[PDB]
Amino acid sequence: QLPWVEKYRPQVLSDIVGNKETIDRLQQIAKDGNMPHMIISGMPGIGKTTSVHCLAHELLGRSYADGVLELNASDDRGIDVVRNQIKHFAQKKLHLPPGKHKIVILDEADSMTAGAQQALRRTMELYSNSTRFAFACNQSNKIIEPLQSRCAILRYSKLSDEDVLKRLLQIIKLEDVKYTNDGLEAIIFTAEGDMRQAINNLQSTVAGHGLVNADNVFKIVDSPHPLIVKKMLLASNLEDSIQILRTDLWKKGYSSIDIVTTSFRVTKNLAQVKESVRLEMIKEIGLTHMRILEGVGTYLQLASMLAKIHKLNN
Amino acid sequence: WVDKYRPKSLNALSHNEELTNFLKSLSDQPRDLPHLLLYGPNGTGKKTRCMALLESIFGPGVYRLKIDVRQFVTASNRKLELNVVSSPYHLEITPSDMGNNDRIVIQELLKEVAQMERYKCVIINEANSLTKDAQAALRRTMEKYSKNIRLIMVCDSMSPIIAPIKSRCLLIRCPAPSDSEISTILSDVVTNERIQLETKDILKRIAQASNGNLRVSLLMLESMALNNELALKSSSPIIKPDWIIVIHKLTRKIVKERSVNSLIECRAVLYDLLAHCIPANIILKELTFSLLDVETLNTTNKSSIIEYSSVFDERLSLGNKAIFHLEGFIAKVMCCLD
Amino acid sequence: NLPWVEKYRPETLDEVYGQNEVITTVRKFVDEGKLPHLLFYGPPGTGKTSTIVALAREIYGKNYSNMVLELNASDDRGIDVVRNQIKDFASTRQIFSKGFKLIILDEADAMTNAAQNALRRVIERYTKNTRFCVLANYAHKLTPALLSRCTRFRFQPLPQEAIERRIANVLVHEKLKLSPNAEKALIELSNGDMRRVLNVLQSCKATLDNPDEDEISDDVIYECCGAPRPSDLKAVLKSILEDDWGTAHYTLNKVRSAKGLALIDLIEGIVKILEDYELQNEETRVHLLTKLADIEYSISKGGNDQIQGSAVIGAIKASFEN
Amino acid sequence: VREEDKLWTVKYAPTNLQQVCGNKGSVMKLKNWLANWENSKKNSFKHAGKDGSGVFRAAMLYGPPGIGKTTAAHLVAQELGYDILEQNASDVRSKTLLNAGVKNALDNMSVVGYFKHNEEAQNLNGKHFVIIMDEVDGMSGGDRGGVGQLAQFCRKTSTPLILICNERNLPKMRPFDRVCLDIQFRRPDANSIKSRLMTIAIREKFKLDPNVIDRLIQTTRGDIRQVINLLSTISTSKAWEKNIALKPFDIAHKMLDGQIYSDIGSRNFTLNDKIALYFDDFDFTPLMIQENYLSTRPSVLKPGQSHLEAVAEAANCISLGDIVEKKIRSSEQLWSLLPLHAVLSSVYPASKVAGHMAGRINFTAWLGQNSKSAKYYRLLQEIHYHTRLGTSTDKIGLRLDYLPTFRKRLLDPFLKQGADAISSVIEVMDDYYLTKEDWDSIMEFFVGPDVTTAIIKKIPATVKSGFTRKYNSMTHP
Amino acid sequence: MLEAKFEEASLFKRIIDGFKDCVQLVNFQCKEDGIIAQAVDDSRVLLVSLEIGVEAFQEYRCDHPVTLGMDLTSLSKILRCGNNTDTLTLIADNTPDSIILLFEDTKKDRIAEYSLKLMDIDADFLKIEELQYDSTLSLPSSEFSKIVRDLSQLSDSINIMITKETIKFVADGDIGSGSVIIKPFVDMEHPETSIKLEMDQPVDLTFGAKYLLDIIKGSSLSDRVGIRLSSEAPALFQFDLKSGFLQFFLAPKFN
Ligand SMILES: Nc1ncnc2c1ncn2[C@@H]1O[C@H](COP(=O)(O)OP(=O)(O)OP(O)(O)=S)[C@@H](O)[C@H]1O
Ligand SMILES: Nc1ncnc2c1ncn2[C@@H]1O[C@H](COP(=O)(O)OP(=O)(O)OP(O)(O)=S)[C@@H](O)[C@H]1O
Ligand SMILES: Nc1ncnc2c1ncn2[C@@H]1O[C@H](COP(=O)(O)OP(=O)(O)OP(O)(O)=S)[C@@H](O)[C@H]1O
Ligand SMILES: Nc1ncnc2c1ncn2[C@@H]1O[C@H](COP(=O)(O)OP(=O)(O)O)[C@@H](O)[C@H]1O
Ligand SMILES: [Mg+2]
Ligand SMILES: [Mg+2]
Ligand SMILES: [Mg+2]
Repeated sequence: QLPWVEKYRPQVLSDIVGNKETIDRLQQIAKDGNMPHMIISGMPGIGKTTSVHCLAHELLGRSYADGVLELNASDDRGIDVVRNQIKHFAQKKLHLPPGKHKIVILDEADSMTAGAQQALRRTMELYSNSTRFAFACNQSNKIIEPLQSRCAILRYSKLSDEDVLKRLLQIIKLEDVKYTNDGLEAIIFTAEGDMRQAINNLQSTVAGHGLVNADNVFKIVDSPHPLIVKKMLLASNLEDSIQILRTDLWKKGYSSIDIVTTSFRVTKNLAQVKESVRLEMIKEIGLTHMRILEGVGTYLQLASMLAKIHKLNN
Repeated sequence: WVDKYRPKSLNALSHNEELTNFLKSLSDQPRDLPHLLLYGPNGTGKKTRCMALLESIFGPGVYRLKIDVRQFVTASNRKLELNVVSSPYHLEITPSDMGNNDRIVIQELLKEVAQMERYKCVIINEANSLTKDAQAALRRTMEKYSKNIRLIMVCDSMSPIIAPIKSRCLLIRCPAPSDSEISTILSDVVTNERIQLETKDILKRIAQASNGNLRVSLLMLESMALNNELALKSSSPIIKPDWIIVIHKLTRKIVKERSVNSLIECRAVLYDLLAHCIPANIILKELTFSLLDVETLNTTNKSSIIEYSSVFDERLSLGNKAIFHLEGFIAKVMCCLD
Repeated sequence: NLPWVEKYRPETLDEVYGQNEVITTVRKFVDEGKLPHLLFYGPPGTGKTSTIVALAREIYGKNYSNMVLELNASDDRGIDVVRNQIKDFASTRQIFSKGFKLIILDEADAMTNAAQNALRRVIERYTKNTRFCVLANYAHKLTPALLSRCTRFRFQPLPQEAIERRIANVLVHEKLKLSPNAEKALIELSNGDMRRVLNVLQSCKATLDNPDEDEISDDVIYECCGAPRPSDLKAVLKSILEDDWGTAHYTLNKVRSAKGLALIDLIEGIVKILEDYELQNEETRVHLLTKLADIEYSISKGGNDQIQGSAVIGAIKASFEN
Repeated sequence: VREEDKLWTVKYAPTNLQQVCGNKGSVMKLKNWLANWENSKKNSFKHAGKDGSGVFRAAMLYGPPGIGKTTAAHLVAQELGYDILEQNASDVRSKTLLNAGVKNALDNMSVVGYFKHNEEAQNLNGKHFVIIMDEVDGMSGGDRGGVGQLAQFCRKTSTPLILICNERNLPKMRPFDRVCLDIQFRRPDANSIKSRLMTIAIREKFKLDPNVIDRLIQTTRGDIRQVINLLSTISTSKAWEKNIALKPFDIAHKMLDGQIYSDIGSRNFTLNDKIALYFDDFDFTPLMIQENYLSTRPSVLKPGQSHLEAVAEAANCISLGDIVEKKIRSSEQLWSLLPLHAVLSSVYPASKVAGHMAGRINFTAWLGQNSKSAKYYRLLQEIHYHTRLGTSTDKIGLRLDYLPTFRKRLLDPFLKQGADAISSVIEVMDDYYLTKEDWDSIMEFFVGPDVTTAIIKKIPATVKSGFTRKYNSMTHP
Repeated sequence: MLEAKFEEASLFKRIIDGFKDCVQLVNFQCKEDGIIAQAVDDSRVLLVSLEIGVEAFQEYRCDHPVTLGMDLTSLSKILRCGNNTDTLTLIADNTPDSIILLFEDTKKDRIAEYSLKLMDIDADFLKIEELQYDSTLSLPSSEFSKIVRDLSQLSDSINIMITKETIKFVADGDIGSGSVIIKPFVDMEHPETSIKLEMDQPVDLTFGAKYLLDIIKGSSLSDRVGIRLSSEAPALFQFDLKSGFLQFFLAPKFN
C-alpha cells in the first residue's frame, strides 16, 4: 500500500491550495529569484514544509541536490553543527544562475536551542550574497528575537472549508471513489483545517468501509458522534441531557477531554441557534474544560456544564 | 532622619511594653531559641524587633553588616544571582528579586550555610511571596538542620503559609501602635530635634491621618517639617505622597463623570501609575477605600463596590497583566454608579 | 512469591479478556503479515502492555530478545535519545533478520512537542524496515500527525463478564472464598481496571487470612479500597434532608471521621444517589449540580475542610425546598 | 557582484556617521572616547578627562535589537583608521581558545594594516587594533569560562576593546560591572527612521503613504532592520500593506465591524471564520482588541443595555481571557486551550461592543508600557540594592514611602537655598551610598502634582556643574 | 582548465603540512607562471606567502588564470591518503566548483581520483613591496627550530637582538629566564652549519611564542632558513624550495 498524503503531495507550487496571498508571493519570489531569509509560521498541517520544498525545487531547478541543505528534528542541530557544517556549506563555491542562491531549510525551528540559534546570526548575516535561510516553525515565539528580526515573517492561516473541499474533490476525481455530500461535510468537520488529517481520514474511511458515509467516518474517527452530542446540547428537559451523557457517552469509556472538545466543536457549528447563545455556551464549555485540565475530571463537572448550558438555553 | 531614631536594643524600644517584655523573656534562652514567625501590618517595626532581639542575644555589632552577591546555576543551564545582606552572625534572605526560582535558591543556600561546623540566624523578609514549593523546601530544611539554622520569618497577613510551617515556629504578632503612643514617639522626635510646635494637636492629627502606620507617620512629619521651616503651626495642610493624590483625583473623576469618554483617561492614569513602580493590589485597595470614603453614595453602591473589589482582587492575584483587571474593575464601578 | 499483578500477567493472546474486537484484528494482522504502525490507547489497567508483549512474543518467538525494543516515558528523553537509540535501532539492519523490527514505546504520551516531532519524522523515515507501537492513556496529548501516521485502537474498559471470569480463574487457583455481594461491591468500586482488582484481591487475602477459611465480607473490601458503603451514603443524605443543622453536621462529621471519608468521594457518591430521584421541579437540580461542582473545584485546591462540609450541607438543604 | 541580487539591508547599509539614524549622542560619546583612548593610555588610564571616560579600557554597547550597534561600532572604528579584529558567536570563544587566539594579539600589531597603506600621511592609527567582541550575550553553554575571561580582558589590555550585547542587566553580564564603560542605544524616533525610509524609497523609485510608514514604524517597535526588510517586500498596492505588513490593524478592523455579528451577516460569516480570523495572528490580536474596544459607536446594543454596561461586560470577559492566557503560557503543552482563549479575549468583547469605528485604529501600547515598567523596576531594584544598608524596608515600600521625602531633601534645597546647599545635599547622598545616576533615578520616579522633568531644568546649570564638580572630590564607600 | 602533474606526491603534502596550522582558508592563484598563494592568520598577525614555479611541475598547463580557494583541513585529509611513489595530478574544469586530485601508481593501474569542494573567499589580496631589511641572516633550520622549542618553554614572548655581528635570543618568564647567543662562522667541510649575517643597523624586536612555534613547523621543507629583520617592519622568515619559496611575515610586539 501507499499513503495518499505521500502519493498526492503537491510538487509544483501552483498545486498548493489554501492561502492565496502568500502562495502568490512565493510564486513571484520563484519567478524573480531574490529570495530573502524567511520564517514561515502557522498551525500544523496547513502546507508549510511542502511550500518551502516546492519553492526550493522550482527556484534551483537541476541543482537542488547540490545547493540545498535541509535540517529537520531528526538531524542533529547543536552548537558544533551550526558552527562547522552550516558555515562550511555557506562558503561552498557554487555557480548558479544570476538570481538564484543556496538554500538552508531548517524545519521545526522551535526545537532548535536558543544557544544554538545564537550561532546562526553572523553566519547568515555575513554570507547573504550566496546563501539564504528558510525557517519553518509552528509558533514564532520560540525563535530568538535577533533571528525573529533578521528575516521576513510569513504567516499561514488555518485552512478554510472550500479549499479543503476542493482538494478532497480533486483527490476523489483522481481516485474514482464513491462518496456523498454528508460524508465530505463530516470529513471537513473532523479535519477543522488539517489538510493532512483530512486526506488521511478520507483514505482510512475508503479503505475500511469502501463508501464515504457519515456513520463510516464517525465509526473510524473514534470520536463521540456529533449528532448525539448535538442532541445532548439541545434537549429540552435537563434530565434527558443528563441521561444521554450518562448512558451513551460516559459508559463507553470516552475521555472527558474528548467529550468537552466534541461539545466545543459542535457548538461552534450549531448554525440554527442564535449567535450570542452560542458564544455563551462556548464560554461555559471552556470554563468546564479549564476545570477538567486542572486535575479534576469527575462526571459532576460535565453534569454542571450541561446544567448551565440548559439554564442559558432556557 | 527616621533611621537616626531607630532603637538598637529592646530597652531602647518605646512601644508595646508587652511585646518587649515577652522578647526579654525569650532572650533568656540563647541556647534554645525556637523558630519565630512575626506577623502584623506594614510599618509596625517587626524588623526593628528582630534586629533588637539579635543585638540582645549577640553583640551590638550586628548592625554593621555588609552586602554580598551570590550567583548559582539551577537544574537547567541558567545561572542567576541574588543579593544577601550578611552580618557576622546573621543573614537576611529576601526571595523577592527572583520570580519563580525561590525553591532552588533557598534550598541551596540553606544547605550550604548549614554545613559551617553556637548557631546562625536567617531572616526571611516578605515570607508571603514564597511559592508553596519553596515553603515546603524550607520546612524540610527546618526538619533536617535544627542546630545551625534557627529561622525567624517576618510577614504580614500570614494566610499564604501552610499549617505544616505554623506548627514548628512560635507565632508572634505585632499590633499597630495606638494613636497615643504614636503621638508620644512623635513628641520625643520633635523634642530631640527641637521642632517649634505651636501645639500638640498636630501630633495627634498626624497619628490619626496616618492610619496606625508608624514609619509613614514619622516620614510625613519629616516631609511637613521641611515645608513650614521647622515651625509646625495649627494650620498644616497635611502632605500626601504623589500616588495617593493621583488615586484620589482618579476617584473624584470616577464619581463626578461616568462615561467611556472618561474611562479612556482613567486607563491612561492607570497606565501612568503602573509604569512607575506601583503594584496593582495597592492601587486596587487604595481606590476601593477612597471610593468607599465618598459621602455621596448610599449603602447599596458601597456593597457593590466592595463585592466587585473582592472579585477583581482575586482575579488580580490570579492573572498577570494588571491593567486589564484594573480597567475591568473601574468599568464595572462606573456601570454600577451610573 | 511475586505479586499477582506480575504473576497473573497474560503470556498468550488467548489469556486476554473483554478485548475480542481488537484480538481478532491483531490476529488478522499477524496472519496477513502486513502489520503497520500501531497506537494502543485507553484507560489504565486494561491490557495494552500485556496484549502487545504477547503479540511480540507470538510473532518473533525466541527472537523476541533481539528484534523487540521496549522504551518507556522520559528515559533521559531529550531529542538526543530519539536521535541516537531509536534511530540506530530503526536504521540498523540485523545480520540474519527477515521482515522488520518492533519498537514499543510505553506511556509515550509524556513526550514534548519537539520530541513528538522528532518521533514522527523518524517513523516517517524508516517506515519500511521497522514498525512502531505507541501506548497511551490520553490520546488528546499527542500531535495529530503522529496519530494520523498509525492505526488507532481504543481499549474500552473491561465489562462485568470479563472481570468476573478472571476473578473466578484467580479464585479457583487460590485458597480463597468469595461471598456473593463481595464481587458485586468489587466491580462497583473498581470501575473496570484489572490491575486494581488483582491488587485488592491479594491485599484482602493477606489481610483476613487468619484461619485460612474466613469469608471476605463487604466490610473488608470497603476498608482495603477505602471507599464508603452505600448505606452510610443513604443515611447521611437522609440526615441532611430530614434533620436540622446541628445534628446533620455532627452526623456528617462522625461519618467522615470514624471511617476516613474524603469530601470528593462523598460528593461523588451523593450525586450518584441523587441522580435517580424523582425531582418534581428543575431549578433544584440545576442549583444542586452547580453548587456541588463548585464545592468539588474548591476542594481540589485544599481549603478549610469544615467550611466545605458546611457548604455541602447548605447546598443540599437549600436545593430541596420546592 | 550584482547590484540587484543583494538584500536591501546590506545594500543600503550606512557608510558614514551621518547616515546612522538615531542615538547621535551615544555615537559621539563612543567616537570621542575612542579618539582620546590614546591619551588615556599615555596617562595609564587614571585621569578621567572631563567626562569620566578616560579611566575605562573597554567600551560596551547594548540596547534593543536592530538599531545599528554593530554598524556604529564598525564605522567608528573605521573612521579613525583602525584595523578591526572581530570575533562573534560563530567562533568557539572558550577560555582556552580565547587565551590561545585573541590574548596573544591584545598587544601585537597588524600585518594587513601595515601593507594596505603606510606611505601617505593620512593617520598614525592605520596599524593599531580594535577588537570587537560582538554578541557577548550570545555566549551559549558551549563557551565555558568565556565571560570571566573577557572581563579579565577588559583590564590589562593594550588596544581598544569594544563589546556588544543585547541585555546589559543580565546576571551573566555581571563581571562587567565597573571595569568598563557602557553606553546605551535607545530605540530611534519616528522622524529619523521616516527620513531614512523616504531616502530609500525615492532612491528605489517608489512612493508610499506616510500614514502607512507610521503604522509600519509602530508595528516593528523601533527595529530599523526589521522595517527595512518588511519594506523590501513591496516590490513583490494596497494588497501588500493590507495582507502581509499591517495585518493586526486589518484583523481589528474586520473584527470590530458591526455588520458581521448581525443575523444577516452572521449567516455569511460563521463563528468558525471569526476564530480563524483570530488564529491569523494569535500574538497581537488580544492586545489589539483590548486597546481599542471602547472607541466605537455600537449598533448591537440590547434594548435596555447602554454603552457602559456593554463595555463593562467586555472588560470582564477580557480579564477572563487574560487569566486563560496565563494558564496557557504556564504550560505550552496545553495548546488545546488556544481556541477557548480565542473566544474570550478576541471574539466575545468584539461581538459585545461591535459597531462603527469613531476615529482611527490605534496600535496597541501595552508593549511600550511593559518595557517602561521593566526599566523602572530595574532602576528601583538598583536603588534598593544601594540603599538597603540604612533603610530597613522592602524594594516596594521604598518607592511608596521614602521616595517623596528623599526627592524633597535632594531637590527642594535647590529651589530655596540656591546653590550653597550642595555640601548638605551630598552629605545626605553620603549617608545612603547614592551617586549622581542614583540621584537622577530617584528624581525620575514621580507622577502627579510632583512631576520633576519640567522643574529639574529650571534650576541654573551653574548649580548642576558645581554639584557635579564637588561630588567628584569625595566618595562615601 | 588547468592540468598540473607533480613528480613526487610527497612534495605538495609537505608544502600543505608546513603551514596548515596557521591559516584555515587559503587562496591559490593559478597563473601561467605557476602557483602563488597568500593567506592571513585568523588574528591578522601572521601572513603566509607561497610561490611554486613551473619548474616544480612535470607538466603544467593553464588555459587562463584562475583562483582555487580551498580549505586546508580537507586538503590535508585528502593528501594524507596517497603513498610517496605516486604521480599526483591536479585538474579543474571551467568555472571550477570542485577540483580533482588523481593519484596514479607508475607500475600499476591503481588510479585513485578524489574530489574536493572549493570554498568562496573574498580576495583581500594585498601586494608586497620589497623593503631594504636592516639585518639579513641565514641559519640551519634545525638549529632555529631547536632554539625556539627551547626558549618557548619559559614565556610567551621571545626577544631577538642583532648587534655588532652577534645574534641573541632572550626569554623572561615567571618560572625563570634564558638567553642564547650565536656567532657567525662558516665551515668548508659542511656549509650546512654556517650562520650568515649581514647587519646594517643593530635591531631589537620581540615576537610571540605561539606564532614562532607555528612558524618553525616549516623546518621540514628546507634546511637553511633565512631571516630578514627591520627596526619596525614585520620580520620575514623564508624557506627556499627547488622551484620557489615559503615566507612567513610576522608582526612584532610593542614596548
Ligand atoms: N495546501 C495543501 N495542499 C495540498 N496538500 C496539503 C496542503 N497542506 C498540507 N497538505 C498535505 O499535508 C501533508 C503534511 O505535510 P506538511 O503540510 O508540509 O506538514 P507541516 O505543514 O510541515 O506541519 P508540521 O510538519 O506538523 S509543523 C503534506 O504531505 C500534504 O500532502
Ligand atoms: N484484559 C486483561 N485480561 C486479563 N488480565 C488483565 C487484562 N488487563 C490487565 N490485566 C492484568 O492486569 C495487569 C496490568 O496490565 P497492563 O497491561 O500493565 O495494563 P496497562 O494496559 O498497561 O495499563 P497501564 O500500564 O496502567 S497505562 C496485567 O499484568 C494482568 O495481570
Ligand atoms: N541607524 C540605521 N540606519 C539605517 N539602517 C540601519 C540602522 N541601524 C541598522 N540598520 C540596518 O541594519 C543593518 C545592520 O544591522 P545592525 O543594526 O547593525 O545589527 P545589530 O545592531 O548588531 O543588532 P543585532 O546584531 O540584531 S543584536 C544595516 O546594514 C542596515 O540595513
Ligand atoms: N519602639 C519604637 N520606637 C521608635 N521607633 C520605632 C519603634 N518601633 C518602630 N519604630 C520605627 O518604625 C520604622 C519602620 O519599622 P520597620 O521594621 O522598617 O517596618 P516594616 O516591618 O514595614 O519594614 C523604623 O524606622 C523605626 O524607626
Ligand atoms: Mg513540517
Ligand atoms: Mg502499561
Ligand atoms: Mg550585531
